[PDB]
Amino acid sequence: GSHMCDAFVGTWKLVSSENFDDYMKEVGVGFATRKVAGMAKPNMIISVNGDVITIKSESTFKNTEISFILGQEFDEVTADDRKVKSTITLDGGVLVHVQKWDGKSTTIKRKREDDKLVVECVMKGVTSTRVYERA
Ligand SMILES: O=C(Nc1ccc(Cl)cc1C(F)(F)F)NC1(C(=O)O)CCCC1
Repeated sequence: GSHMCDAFVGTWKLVSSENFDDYMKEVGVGFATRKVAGMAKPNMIISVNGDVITIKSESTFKNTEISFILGQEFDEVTADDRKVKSTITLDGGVLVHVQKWDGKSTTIKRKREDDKLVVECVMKGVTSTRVYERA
């Protein structure tokens, strides 16, 4: 029957972005990569098979895919090519994704808010909000 992650499953398209350039700066992304990545209107496809959650992010810039089990650390290569150690957990009904590399850490939270899937990206002082709607 039902599971807490059911509300995230689906195909989602980016419909707004706030402070993403400043967040990518903080994470270490170069000028050319930020300008190009900033144009992207990614889709995000979330699916579940048993305990394995798969998230694809796809755009003209790059396609990425992660598959994971809640709470189990995994190796991820991000869109900007950081090789990170990632752990995704559910905090109530919020998917909390922590990426660690070179002694730095960034937290990405995915939540449902009305008909949207809201993505909050935090690195040190720096917060970006990316809003997706069903495709
Ligand atoms: O890969 C993503 N973003 C991104 C894009 C391009 C570059 Cl160069 C760097 C990144 C980041 F820094 F997030 F890895 N995914 C998100 C998005 O909304 O677009 C942001 C976090 C989870 C969804």
